[PDB]
Amino acid sequence: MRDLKGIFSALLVSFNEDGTINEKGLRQIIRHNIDKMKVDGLYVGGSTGENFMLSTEEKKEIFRIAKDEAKDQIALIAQVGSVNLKEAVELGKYATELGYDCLSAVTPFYYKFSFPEIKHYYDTIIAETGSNMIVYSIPFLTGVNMGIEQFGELYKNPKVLGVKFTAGDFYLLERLKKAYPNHLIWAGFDEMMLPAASLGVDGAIGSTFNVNGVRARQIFELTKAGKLKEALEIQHVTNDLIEGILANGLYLTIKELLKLEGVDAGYCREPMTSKATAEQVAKAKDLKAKFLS
Amino acid sequence: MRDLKGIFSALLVSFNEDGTINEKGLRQIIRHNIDKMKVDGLYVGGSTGENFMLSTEEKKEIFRIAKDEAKDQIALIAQVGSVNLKEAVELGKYATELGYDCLSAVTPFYYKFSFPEIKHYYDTIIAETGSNMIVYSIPFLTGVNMGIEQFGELYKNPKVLGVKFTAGDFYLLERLKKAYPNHLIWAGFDEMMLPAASLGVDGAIGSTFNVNGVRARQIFELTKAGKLKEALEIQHVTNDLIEGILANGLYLTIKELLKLEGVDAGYCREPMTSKATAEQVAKAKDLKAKFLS
Amino acid sequence: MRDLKGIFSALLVSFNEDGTINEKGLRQIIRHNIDKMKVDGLYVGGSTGENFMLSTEEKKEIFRIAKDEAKDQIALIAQVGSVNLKEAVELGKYATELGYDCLSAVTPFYYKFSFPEIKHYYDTIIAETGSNMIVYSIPFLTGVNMGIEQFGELYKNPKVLGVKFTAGDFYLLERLKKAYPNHLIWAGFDEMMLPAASLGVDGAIGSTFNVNGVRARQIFELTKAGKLKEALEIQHVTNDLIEGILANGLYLTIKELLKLEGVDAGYCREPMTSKATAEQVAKAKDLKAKFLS
Amino acid sequence: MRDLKGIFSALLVSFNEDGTINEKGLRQIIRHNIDKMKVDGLYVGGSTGENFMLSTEEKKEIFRIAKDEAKDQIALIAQVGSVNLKEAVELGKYATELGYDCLSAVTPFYYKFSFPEIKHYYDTIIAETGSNMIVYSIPFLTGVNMGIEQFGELYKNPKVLGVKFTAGDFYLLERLKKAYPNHLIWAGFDEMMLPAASLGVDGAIGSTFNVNGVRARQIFELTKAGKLKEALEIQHVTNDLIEGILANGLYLTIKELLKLEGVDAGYCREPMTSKATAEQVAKAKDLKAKFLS
Repeated sequence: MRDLKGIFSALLVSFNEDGTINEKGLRQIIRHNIDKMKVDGLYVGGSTGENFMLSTEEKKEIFRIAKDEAKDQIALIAQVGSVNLKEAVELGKYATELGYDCLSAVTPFYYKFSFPEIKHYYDTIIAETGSNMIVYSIPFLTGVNMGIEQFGELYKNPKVLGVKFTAGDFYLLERLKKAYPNHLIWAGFDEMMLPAASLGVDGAIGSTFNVNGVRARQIFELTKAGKLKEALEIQHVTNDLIEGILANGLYLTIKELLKLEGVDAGYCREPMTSKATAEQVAKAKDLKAKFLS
Repeated sequence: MRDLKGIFSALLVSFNEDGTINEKGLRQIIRHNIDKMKVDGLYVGGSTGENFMLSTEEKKEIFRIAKDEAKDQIALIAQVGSVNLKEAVELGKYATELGYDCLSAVTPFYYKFSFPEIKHYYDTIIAETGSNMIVYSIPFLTGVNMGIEQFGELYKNPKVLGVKFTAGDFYLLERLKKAYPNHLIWAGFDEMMLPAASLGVDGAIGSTFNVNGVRARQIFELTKAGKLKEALEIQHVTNDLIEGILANGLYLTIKELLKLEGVDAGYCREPMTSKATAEQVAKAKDLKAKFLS
Repeated sequence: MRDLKGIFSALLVSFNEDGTINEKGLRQIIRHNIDKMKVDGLYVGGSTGENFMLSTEEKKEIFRIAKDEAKDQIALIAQVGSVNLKEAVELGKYATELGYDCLSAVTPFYYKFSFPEIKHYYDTIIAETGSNMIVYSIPFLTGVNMGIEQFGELYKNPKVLGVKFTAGDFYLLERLKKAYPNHLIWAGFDEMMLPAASLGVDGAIGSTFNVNGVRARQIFELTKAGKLKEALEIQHVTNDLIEGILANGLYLTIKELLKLEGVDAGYCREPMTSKATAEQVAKAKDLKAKFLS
Repeated sequence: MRDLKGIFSALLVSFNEDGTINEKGLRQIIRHNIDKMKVDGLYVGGSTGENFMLSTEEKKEIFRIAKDEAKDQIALIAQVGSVNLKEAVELGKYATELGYDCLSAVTPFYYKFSFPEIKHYYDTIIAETGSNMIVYSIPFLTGVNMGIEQFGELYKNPKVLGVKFTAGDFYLLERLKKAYPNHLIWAGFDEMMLPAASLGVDGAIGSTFNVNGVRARQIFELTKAGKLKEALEIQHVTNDLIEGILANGLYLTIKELLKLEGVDAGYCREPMTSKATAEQVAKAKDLKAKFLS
């Protein structure tokens, strides 16, 4: 089976000014991740891809383009979670039919679902698609917080391979590895890669890897090698780029940085501000010149 | 044009065991609201409706069935908000074409949208539909808390009539009324109806009105006439049933209570637990005898 | 036991520039509350008195001075709560010896105490002093939320008379009046008096009553009589005043307003900013011109 | 001026049944830390010492006792923070008069103090004593969170040496080390020692070091040498011990663990539960058997 460890970019999507997918531009983002960032894989349809603002047909279109463009050069994970469990099932089947290596699904949100509800939801996607699953935690956006016992119950399904941990609880992180050493863990906070890698994470799924893949791989590998002083430096420079990107607007700044690489990363999708201001464009141009040139 | 003040039930939906809509059962729920609960109107497609777990096609069907069953008997408000602004526009246009009296929209959620992205979302839905808009505030599910200055900005659009205040900040409630005396406020917490009415709210949109509609109108109408003592006792009795409903599980219990009336309110839609256990059914029946017989 | 229902000012204390107690100014604040604000009682040693920034001796001094000036002209409640239980027993005993009518105590804070620890704390102050107790709930400062079952445990001690409800949950508020109809509730949020009174609170303990006691009384009295329109208008003006007080600096503005009545309300105690800026003093004078002249 | 890097046990205090200090047992906790735990220092008067439950004189006695027992064998840091700045200055001078190597002070709590108020409070303690200061950050108890720009203001006083980072934000800890590379950082969460040491903290101040000081030093030193796999193994076993401790009652379990080494660690001080139950006593025994034998 395909190896899911390593560096995964959470794929960003190029949109036209009217909010439609810019396929050509999406293809240039995938090619940049594979050829330049040298990621081990892509995590498609996640929050970074502006996924929760799209229709079911557009999600399928994004899955088709990413698999068509990446082919078998890298690993591919498909994020198909939704508040609509039938939608999640139908997406999961589609990505399974396309050949994605594994599914992933955000905790169902909005409503306050009980834990048994959350487990039934994972079990149903798995059962209905026949594919392996990566639980996707992102407490800051869903408000859902899972504890060690709850990961154990999800892990009773043997097709659940592990978790995309976009959480800053390093105590929980450590406990997960202690209690389920065979389950994988992908760090989801790019600004906390080093500390996460010192606790044995198996890889990382990140939005800033779209532009900072080289450094990200460097932190990861240097940490895994015990080369902590060197890793910290690169995390320091990374975190200065990250800090500028968060202050200037995450999605637009990563898109403007890609444009400066000649990738037609296009606009954001509304209700997110679709166009950068002059100030955002000048600031990206300064981030490029300081950290990515 | 039609008056939107008064008592609106937040319409629950009947589902079949496989998740599909039970059109006959749904029709019965509407008929129960109109004929026995004597609501002034229905609020269709809100959270109570299990709306964010469905496809756009299923939300359109629910809107077609309510309009066709209720006719012009009562006021109809169509909640069409979503993380997908294109979907909000499409639903918005469909509800406007169906003849609903007004639209409503939840603040866009999941992503941390800025205020102006939120305002631009409301202005876009109005601009594509030409209908009046009710801002739907539900901080406990969204994580979005707007303040007086933000409500004023939203209220620059004249199509914005007011807000479904599903919040318990009674200082803010008072300030909205003092600041925008001509804008409407619907109370959203059924168990807090009297305190909200004492500050001048113009009506209430609630899920417990599907079964406790006679009592809700009395708290409201007695509070408005200053008969606070009588009002409080009815709110006392009402809160006993609400505490019962909440402890037994809100969606299923209101549906089971609907069944006890002769209404095929059905199952809940998955990822919510679709079937009531035997304990849940028994408790529904005790709530029936005690409070609604 | 003297009647404790009605309007109570949470007493502010006057401090000299060096942080010591200005006895003379303290007497003038007390005289202003009894004579001009026409309060039913004083709640001495609370949050508003700047109590938690003071030594055990200074707390005793304030209880001496308040009892000497008020004598038996009004009811006196003594807030003796602390993270230190020996200190709360010591203060409770001194205030009981001076003749305070009732004791009050904030839930022990800082550390996360269990509910049995909180209950043992109240029972210990009561058993050591022999006085009646008002449970002082203030979630915004303490982080402690208690429910109906816990209040019932607290109410197994018959010397606990009820709760200073400084919290915004109007559902919990209703439930408490319903479950424990003979226990008293004093509202703690001045800007939500009206809705609290509609739920049958028995009185109110508030910091703004040191300057706005005339209106405070009217809202409570008009609300309990069913004269809601009059009440609501007086709540609307009170809330304009309170919004300006809150925006200008709660503690300093009230003392600045007191000084415009000829009361030497003095400075705030450090770590709190001790002197009003020229802008704060100017805003106080505007508030006084518009709402208190 | 003496070196403050390294492993610091947040000293636990031995109380008698009646809550008074048991000086003999306090001396044995000190000799165990210095002689068997091999710490570099003690952090006296922190939360772990049950400090905010005591009187000023009792705070002074513990300062007197620990200095007198430790002498100049190890570094000593005196936590003197309080909501009473006057007390904080008085304890600060006393600790300075006894020869403590540095002071430390929790951000004033309970009231919602402003940043400039927080800064003025540390600058006053520094000015009145002439001692250096370690800013004590514990957001989960105080609710005070401070950012990069706030540390920068605090760091404008040269006598501020750094921070007792009792927080889980690893992005903020990376940014702190990047922005103020010469200011010290001590990790406050024992169970997150390793990831904290991977980001370059200069030492750790911890309550579990009273009994697990040998492993705590190994994790630190191993991580600083980039021996991540051994570090992790030892963090894992440490975290099973801490998990059991947290689950049984942190305060009573460390004392019971102490008593199983023949240290008379005594009772907790009330309002905390003073006596361990038979179940808490049997589980400490199991914890000693599995991890400290």
